[PDB]
Amino acid sequence: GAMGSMERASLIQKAKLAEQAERYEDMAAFMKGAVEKGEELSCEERNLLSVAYKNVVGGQRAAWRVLSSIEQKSNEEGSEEKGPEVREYREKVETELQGVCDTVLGLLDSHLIKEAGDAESRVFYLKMKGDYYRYLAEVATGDDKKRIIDSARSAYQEAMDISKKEMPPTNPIRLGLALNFSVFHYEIANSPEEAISLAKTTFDEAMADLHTLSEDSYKDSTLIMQLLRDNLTLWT
Amino acid sequence: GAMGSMERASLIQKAKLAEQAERYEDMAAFMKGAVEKGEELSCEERNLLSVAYKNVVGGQRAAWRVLSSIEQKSNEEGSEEKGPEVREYREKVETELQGVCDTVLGLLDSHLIKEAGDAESRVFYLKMKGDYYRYLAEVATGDDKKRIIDSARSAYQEAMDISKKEMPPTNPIRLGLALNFSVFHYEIANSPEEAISLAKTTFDEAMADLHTLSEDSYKDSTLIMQLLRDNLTLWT
Ligand SMILES: O=C(COc1ccccc1P(=O)(O)O)NCc1ccccc1
Ligand SMILES: O=C(COc1ccccc1P(=O)(O)O)NCc1ccccc1
Ligand SMILES: [Mg+2]
Ligand SMILES: [Mg+2]
Ligand SMILES: [Mg+2]
Ligand SMILES: [Mg+2]
Ligand SMILES: [Mg+2]
Ligand SMILES: [Mg+2]
Repeated sequence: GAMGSMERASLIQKAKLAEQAERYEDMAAFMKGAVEKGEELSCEERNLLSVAYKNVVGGQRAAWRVLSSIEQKSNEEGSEEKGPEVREYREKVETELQGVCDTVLGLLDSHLIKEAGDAESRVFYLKMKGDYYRYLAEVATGDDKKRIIDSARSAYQEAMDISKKEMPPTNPIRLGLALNFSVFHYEIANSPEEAISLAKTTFDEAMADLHTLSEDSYKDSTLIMQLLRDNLTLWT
Repeated sequence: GAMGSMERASLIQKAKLAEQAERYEDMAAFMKGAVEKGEELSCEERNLLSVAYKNVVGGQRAAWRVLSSIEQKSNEEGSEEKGPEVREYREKVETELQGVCDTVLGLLDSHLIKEAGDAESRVFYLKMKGDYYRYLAEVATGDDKKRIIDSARSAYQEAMDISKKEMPPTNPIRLGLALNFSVFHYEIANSPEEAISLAKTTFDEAMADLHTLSEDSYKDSTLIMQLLRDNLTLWT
């Protein structure tokens, strides 16, 4: 552990500085170090962890998509062969992406999830587990892919079950979970009808609970409701 | 050398793929490997080297500026102390930036510059040498800073002398060199009058040579002339 000699609070402070500097690889390493101190994470600290790795893996996913599309064009009728380079480099990026996902999943399994007893922390971590298996699924091929997809589905489902019992329908954690599980259904599981039904039921049940919220909470919830509606517009 | 086992042509191909994927750290490592094969670089290959390291160091400069400004606020009248973290992290980024600059300068010195006999390659490499000493100067403090500034000035000046003898006034390499040397004068050397005079003389002498150019070359030259005029507007 390269961050083993740095104070937990210093790691959190530096993660925040790295976010400001848009240094997301540094931010992720600092938050990994904070997690490995072994104490539970606060709401703010959980969000820092999520922001850091979402940005890192997002860059890798974008690059992998560019490279995979070049690779697929290179393996089409009428292409003159270029040799192994495109495949090799896509494999390099893919391997780096898988390693980031494995790192996050390792943090959740050792030992964030098992110590998370409150609904807000447990749903948050289980949503993350679903997300990073979903990113693994995006680059997986074969039976391989089926066990990874089922791991994503299981994590999302446990998170959904808890959120429906323990959180109101406008809770932003609950809404963001349903948003991402709906994307899983549409993009990974080949279940567009399940995706649309989940996004619609989630939107409608939040709409009916908005009257209970303050102005600030209303803004938080309607923001994510708009993302659900954007997807339904794209999907229907 | 981690790229010692990869073919030169494969390194160039992968640099181009990395550019497409906006993976500039990879692009720079691939081009470093290509340079270390020991053969001279073509015009296209020189541009790939420059693009890669400009993007890498640009990210570091942007982050260093964010962190240094936070550090300066933290050391002002009325700030409550936060401890060593801001300084430590700015120093980390600074050290990483200096290492990238040192790497580029090492490639130029071993042995790109000494083998560059044509005006287009020699001016290109000497401009690069001025640029990466200028980036070192931006974070340097003290006497330290004076020797680094003089190294930047010397490189830019040798490049200017060659470009004035060997290239027409609209040559994009010559124009980009004059642009960057003018920025050196304004931002590093505390010589705004020298900056303005150089940018104005460079613009006016290119304007008078535009009639000699094709439509495509006219577009290339006027693009950089606009950058010179943008700076003069900012500076006067
Ligand atoms: O189509 C997508 C999906 O985005 C969404 C949308 C809604 C919820 C979650 C995600 P997700 O957790 O990010 O998938 N693209 C995102 C992307 C892809 C490549 C690089 C960077 C970002
Ligand atoms: O003020 C500048 C100077 O830009 C110019 C302008 C004209 C010529 C060269 C440069 P330069 O070789 O890039 O300095 N900002 C650039 C920057 C700073 C931080 C991060 C990324 C980019
Ligand atoms: Mg301690
Ligand atoms: Mg693979
Ligand atoms: Mg249902
Ligand atoms: Mg060979
Ligand atoms: Mg220093
Ligand atoms: Mg003069």
